[PDB]
Amino acid sequence: VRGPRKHLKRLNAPKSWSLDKNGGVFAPRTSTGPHSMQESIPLCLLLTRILKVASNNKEIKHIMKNRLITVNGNIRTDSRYPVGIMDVLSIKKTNEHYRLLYNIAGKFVLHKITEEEAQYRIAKVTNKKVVKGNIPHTYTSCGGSFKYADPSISIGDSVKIDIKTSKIVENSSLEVGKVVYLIKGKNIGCLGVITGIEKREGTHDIVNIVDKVGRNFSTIFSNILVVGADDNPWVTFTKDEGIKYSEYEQSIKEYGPMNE
Amino acid sequence: VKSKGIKKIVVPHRPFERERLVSEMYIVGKYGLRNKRELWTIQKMCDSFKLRAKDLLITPDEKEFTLSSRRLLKKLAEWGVFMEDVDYNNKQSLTNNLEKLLDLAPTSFLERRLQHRIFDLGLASSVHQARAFIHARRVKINGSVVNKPGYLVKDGEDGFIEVVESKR
Amino acid sequence: GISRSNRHKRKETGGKKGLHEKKRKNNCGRPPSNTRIGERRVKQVRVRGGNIKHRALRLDTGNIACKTHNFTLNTSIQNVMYHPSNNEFMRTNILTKSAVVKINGQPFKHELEKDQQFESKDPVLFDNLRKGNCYAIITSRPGQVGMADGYLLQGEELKFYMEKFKK
Amino acid sequence: VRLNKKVIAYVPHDGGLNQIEINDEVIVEGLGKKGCRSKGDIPGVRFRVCKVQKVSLKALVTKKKERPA
Amino acid sequence: IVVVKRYLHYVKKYKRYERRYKNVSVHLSPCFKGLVNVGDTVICGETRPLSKTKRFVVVGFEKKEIKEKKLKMLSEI
RNA sequence: UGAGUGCAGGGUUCUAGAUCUGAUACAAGUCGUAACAAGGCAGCUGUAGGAGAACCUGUAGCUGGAUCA
RNA sequence: CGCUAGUCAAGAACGAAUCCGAUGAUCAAGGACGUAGGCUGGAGGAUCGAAGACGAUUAGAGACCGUAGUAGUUCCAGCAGUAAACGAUGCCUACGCUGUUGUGGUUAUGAGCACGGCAGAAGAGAAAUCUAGUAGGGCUUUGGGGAGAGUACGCGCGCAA
RNA sequence: ACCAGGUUGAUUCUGCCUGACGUGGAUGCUAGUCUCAUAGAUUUAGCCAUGCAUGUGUAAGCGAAGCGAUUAGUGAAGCGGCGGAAGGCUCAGUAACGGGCGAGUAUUUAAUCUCUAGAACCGGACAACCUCAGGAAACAGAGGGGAAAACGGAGUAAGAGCAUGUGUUAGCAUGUGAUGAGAACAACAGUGCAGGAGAGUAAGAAGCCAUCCCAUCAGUUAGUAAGUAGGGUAAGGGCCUAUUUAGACGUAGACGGGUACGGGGGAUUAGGGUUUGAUUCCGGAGAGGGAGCCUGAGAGACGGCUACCAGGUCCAAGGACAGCAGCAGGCGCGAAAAUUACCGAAGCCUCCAAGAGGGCGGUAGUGAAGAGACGUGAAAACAAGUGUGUGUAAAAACCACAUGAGUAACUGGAGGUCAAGGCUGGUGCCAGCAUCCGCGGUAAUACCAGCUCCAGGAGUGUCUAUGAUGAUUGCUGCGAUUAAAAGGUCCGUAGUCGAAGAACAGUACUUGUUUGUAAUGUGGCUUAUCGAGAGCCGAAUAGAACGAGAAGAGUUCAGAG
Ligand SMILES: [K+]
Ligand SMILES: [K+]
Ligand SMILES: [K+]
Ligand SMILES: [K+]
Ligand SMILES: [K+]
Ligand SMILES: [K+]
Ligand SMILES: [K+]
Ligand SMILES: [K+]
Ligand SMILES: [K+]
Ligand SMILES: [K+]
Ligand SMILES: [K+]
Ligand SMILES: [K+]
Ligand SMILES: [K+]
Ligand SMILES: [K+]
Ligand SMILES: [K+]
Ligand SMILES: [K+]
Ligand SMILES: [K+]
Ligand SMILES: [K+]
Ligand SMILES: [K+]
Ligand SMILES: [K+]
Ligand SMILES: [K+]
Ligand SMILES: [K+]
Ligand SMILES: [K+]
Ligand SMILES: [K+]
Ligand SMILES: [K+]
Ligand SMILES: [K+]
Ligand SMILES: [K+]
Ligand SMILES: [Mg+2]
Ligand SMILES: [Mg+2]
Ligand SMILES: [Mg+2]
Ligand SMILES: [Mg+2]
Ligand SMILES: [Mg+2]
Ligand SMILES: [Mg+2]
Ligand SMILES: [Mg+2]
Ligand SMILES: [Mg+2]
Ligand SMILES: [Mg+2]
Ligand SMILES: [Mg+2]
Ligand SMILES: [Mg+2]
Ligand SMILES: [Mg+2]
Ligand SMILES: [Mg+2]
Ligand SMILES: [Mg+2]
Ligand SMILES: [Mg+2]
Ligand SMILES: [Mg+2]
Ligand SMILES: [Mg+2]
Ligand SMILES: [Mg+2]
Ligand SMILES: [Mg+2]
Ligand SMILES: [Mg+2]
Ligand SMILES: [Mg+2]
Ligand SMILES: [Mg+2]
Ligand SMILES: [Mg+2]
Ligand SMILES: [Mg+2]
Ligand SMILES: [Mg+2]
Ligand SMILES: [Mg+2]
Repeated sequence: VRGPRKHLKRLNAPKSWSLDKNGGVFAPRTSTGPHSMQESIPLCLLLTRILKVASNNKEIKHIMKNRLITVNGNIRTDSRYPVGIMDVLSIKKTNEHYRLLYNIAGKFVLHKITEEEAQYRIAKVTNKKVVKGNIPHTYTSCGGSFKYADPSISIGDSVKIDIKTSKIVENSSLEVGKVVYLIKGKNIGCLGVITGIEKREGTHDIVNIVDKVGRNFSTIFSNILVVGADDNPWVTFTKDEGIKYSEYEQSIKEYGPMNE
Repeated sequence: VKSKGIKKIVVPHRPFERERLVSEMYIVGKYGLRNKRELWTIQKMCDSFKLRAKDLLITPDEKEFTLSSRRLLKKLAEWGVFMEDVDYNNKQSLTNNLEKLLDLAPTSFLERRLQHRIFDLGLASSVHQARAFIHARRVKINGSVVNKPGYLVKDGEDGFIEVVESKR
Repeated sequence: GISRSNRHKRKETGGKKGLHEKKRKNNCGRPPSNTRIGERRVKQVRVRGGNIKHRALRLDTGNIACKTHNFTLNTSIQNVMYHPSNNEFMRTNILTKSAVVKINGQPFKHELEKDQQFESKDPVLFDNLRKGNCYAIITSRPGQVGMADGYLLQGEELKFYMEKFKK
Repeated sequence: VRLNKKVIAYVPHDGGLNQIEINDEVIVEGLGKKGCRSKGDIPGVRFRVCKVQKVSLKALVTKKKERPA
Repeated sequence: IVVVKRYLHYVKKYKRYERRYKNVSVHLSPCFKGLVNVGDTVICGETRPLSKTKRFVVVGFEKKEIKEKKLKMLSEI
């Protein structure tokens, strides 16, 4: 190919967006920005599907030309702007607030929140560097950058951000007995508490988890975000609190256990 | 050409086998079906359920057995086809009932078809004039007409079927 | 023009390979720059991604570092004495990395004379500086960076290279 | 036409030879064996005529249709 | 130096294996110069290209074994 | 960096050719009758001569022989 | 491979409380032997006898039969590489019923070990018959309806055939 | 998970031919209604008349002529900005960075995000405008004004590389320095543009593993294999060059030749298999054949430029133009494939945009390639028509109600395999039929016809490839005394295969956890009258990361032989 790709066929787009295969050959190619393309969704899919407020391209235009929609405290005017996980969306007229989370199935979903929960988000720490003029810096998963934060924050920790000031508020590390949320894998959207961590060299660390209704599951650190100072969670999670059931369990719970 | 849609019939390996010819001839005659394709279609349907029962009984694991047995038996009860007192949460009866499925016959699927139901409920003088009332819109279910003789009637729809007089 | 692709090259087993594409610009090469000694002449080349590269065709002077005493000076270059790759580049006086060159010694002479131990520490350098001999080695890449820079030969480096010059 | 070979072909029907003139165009077909092989009692002939002047030979012979003229 | 690595390939139809090998040319440094010789087993690490064929460097070795130069009893016993 | 084009060669695939020589099919033509019966000299395998033609003759072998003696 | 003596190397089997310790099975490529007839050079030449020549027999015999007759048939030094070179049954290694008869050693004289012949049985097989019973033991050669064809072209060996 | 007919006067075997059944193309005859898919791939990557497929403007870069004005305004020729490197078409070439799985460097990246973040003066032209005015056309001249956020210079911030300290390695210190800039505007209340550091997207180069036929192709290679040093590139590297070392690859098939877009997948199938993949998704290559190239963040671009070779077009003869493996369409070639149709609507992409553009895409028309559901009467009482409404971008079809009525089957067969007539008339080894076996010489259930039956049925016959039949290719699973088939005998390398006893180790081996699959397929549920269809769910192959078990395999030992 002579240069950069512009289009995106409908069968190639992420299974997390959950778009119907048969209607048309194309899907919206996300603009470059905060999260990766595989870990985010364009804004126009949210307004037409996840939270229905438009039904046609003429309406999608009008909503943003009138400057109505705010993401992380700034007004947005690109219809193909990417939104990702733990990412406050709001309309200042009618004072609505939402976070973006995963269903138990791993699709995307908007969750309504109060104007308290709307003030902060969580991210993971990726690198630490010193910059010209001897200025310390720190960086995060979604392309965030921070000047003169607390030096003790370590790579791999997770940090809570105040959306109005754009400063770090709190820090939590990967240890036994803390709450975790699952970003990618077989168990997307599950929520649980750390049983035990097995350290590996030059390779990913393996983390073992207990679920709130008893189930053990393990995954690699690269798929986990840590979502509380010790015991209990920061953000409010969905109507169902992240318990996943097998078809087998759904049957037992529906028709009763197999008797002797 | 390769294109969308399944094929629902299997052609018999021997075109002029005398025991097959005679036994097919009888069943088309008695039930007032259009041609051999109607019959062969029902035969493939019947074979499919028999295969599932075979597979369940020979499976090694318990999770699949307990899960998929229930689904199979409930489905065939709703169609009004497999009529017996299956009890759930009891492994032996599930096995017993799976074995009773293995000698199910196409006659049982035929008798759920609307053309036969209409005649059997004494709303028509023959299996022929039953078909002729399903054409020409005289037959109605839940207050709506049904144009197609092959409509398979689930268990308990029998209360809502009706006939009306001709338009003339 | 010139290419850097391995299109035309044989396999490790000695067999030939067939060609499956026309040439591509993303493996283009460029002709050599042969930097000569003379009054300054430098050309600016528009490179991939819109960057600029500076190509010295003629150079007169260099920055030369003294490593032991920690100072740097700017001086004229006379001629090439030795070149490790090819005897030809010496006789035609072409400048490259790792060429050994004669320079004006007087600025270095004026500085090194201040140290009372100088004669005792390096007698062969001292002798050379008296006789009007001053030798340095080029470290920059003139065809890439657009200028020449180096360090003054001292101690065992003199003892090594002087044996390459002599008839 | 496709090879510039000259070949022998058989003409199937009762009065079939009468439906063909010299310099007519004919389409020609296989006898149905695994390799190209002789069928029945005809020695060394490997093809048969199918259509004459764009029309079915079966229709010509049985007088169901007429020559294009 | 040339290193040989060996393995088995499974052929599904006949339900059996065939032996295979590949040749890799590796860089040996002067620090190992006297110590490594033909038949020995060697550990190599990956790097950026060093030449047309060369991509690995010898990083250490396991010397082809002797358990013992077996004991001879004294004539006195 | 090189398109095109001179002049010699090769490598492939097809095709022409006076004349010679195989094979196959020849309803039944001409000359004999070599094999199948001890087929009228028991047959056959190797090798070497000879001959209108099947074949005949020397030498060693075999029974699938007309002899389990 | 068949007369008698003398001489020179190596092998098989048997008896037994000898020594070494995995040195082994089968085999593309490569190498050595191979009746007879044939070929290159020397020695020799009794008997027999391709070719060639006659006498008979026959329609005709060029053949069969008889007379005669040459190359060959023998030896030394080599080339060649085929046979119904067949028990038409590959080589190691197993598990397997009885009676009888041989050959060579050894013997508690009761028998064994190696190499054979014969006659039944049981299984097997399309039968005839059985080197063919039982069997996912190992390794090599090899066939896939008749013909054309073990023929054409190319290649390797050979003095030629 | 299946057989049948055919060597003989009969029999039992070996063995092959033929029938019976899926699927991809071609074709004969016949054809009522509605719904879902798909169409010049096979032969010539052959040749092309015509029309269309790429352009974009605000309150907010510069604004000439014209119109008009108490020294206002207007409305815009050109310039600048951003795109034209995506999508669409095809499979020629390539046995290979062409393909699958991991990893993130030795690299460059306009737009976009987060943090941060800007005191600058001067000068000409180019295009349009104005006056002449050339050329058959295509296309151009003189002369004179005049702008920019366009362009070139000045100062000035900044600043590559080199050297030494200190912190791998950013950073900081010191010495030395080539180079060397910069956008604001509007208020409907905003939109831009300079520098850095990190992200995000896209390439370039790399690691491992798998890949077709011929031995009547056995030796191949000399930038070839390596080293030291340098040039070159965005970057590692024989990528290229100088002097030294002789390597590298092969019977476990090198080298040569023939052939091929590769996967996800498709067809058949009890199991083990055998065949195919131009063709909705991903990646690669091309634009008549070869080769060079400017501009740009990005092309060795062809709806850009330049030259040759093969072909064309217009001329006033001097010159000019052009490339349908885009969408319709034409000619050829063949046994082989649709309309020079509508589109401010759906899905997406492009711009300076409350708007403009798109043959990309959607909508219908055409055709028995494929796949669903139903008509052709009932015993009292039956499609297809028509009119309104709906439906859509506008339509047609579909569906609702209301009117008329009484229309609607063919293809192959009837001696055996193989379902169904020794019926009647012609013909007499003729004419014909017959996959195979076989019929006909005047008493033909087999030809040519009439009449009755049979089979499938809006469908049925034929030809051609392939899978099955087939244990006639044999891993599972065939044969070699006489049917086809054990080398004349030894030695022997590569190759394949190899005691008992006591111990040992974990790379194969098996298994856990975690990754690895959109569509298709598999197990399900829910809504279109029903059924294909549509929508949502669950699990999954090969391949890779980390642990575990030690029977078999492997390695060692000798108070074992
Ligand atoms: K004879
Ligand atoms: K001899
Ligand atoms: K004679
Ligand atoms: K005579
Ligand atoms: K004689
Ligand atoms: K004699
Ligand atoms: K010999
Ligand atoms: K020999
Ligand atoms: K032989
Ligand atoms: K013997
Ligand atoms: K046998
Ligand atoms: K020959
Ligand atoms: K017979
Ligand atoms: K057809
Ligand atoms: K093709
Ligand atoms: K003129
Ligand atoms: K074009
Ligand atoms: K076209
Ligand atoms: K067609
Ligand atoms: K429709
Ligand atoms: K008929
Ligand atoms: K008839
Ligand atoms: K008759
Ligand atoms: K065969
Ligand atoms: K076998
Ligand atoms: K032989
Ligand atoms: K022993
Ligand atoms: Mg490429
Ligand atoms: Mg005779
Ligand atoms: Mg005789
Ligand atoms: Mg011995
Ligand atoms: Mg002799
Ligand atoms: Mg042998
Ligand atoms: Mg044969
Ligand atoms: Mg096409
Ligand atoms: Mg493209
Ligand atoms: Mg096309
Ligand atoms: Mg090709
Ligand atoms: Mg400036
Ligand atoms: Mg050189
Ligand atoms: Mg393909
Ligand atoms: Mg291209
Ligand atoms: Mg080009
Ligand atoms: Mg293009
Ligand atoms: Mg299109
Ligand atoms: Mg019958
Ligand atoms: Mg018949
Ligand atoms: Mg056989
Ligand atoms: Mg025989
Ligand atoms: Mg034989
Ligand atoms: Mg033999
Ligand atoms: Mg339905
Ligand atoms: Mg073992």
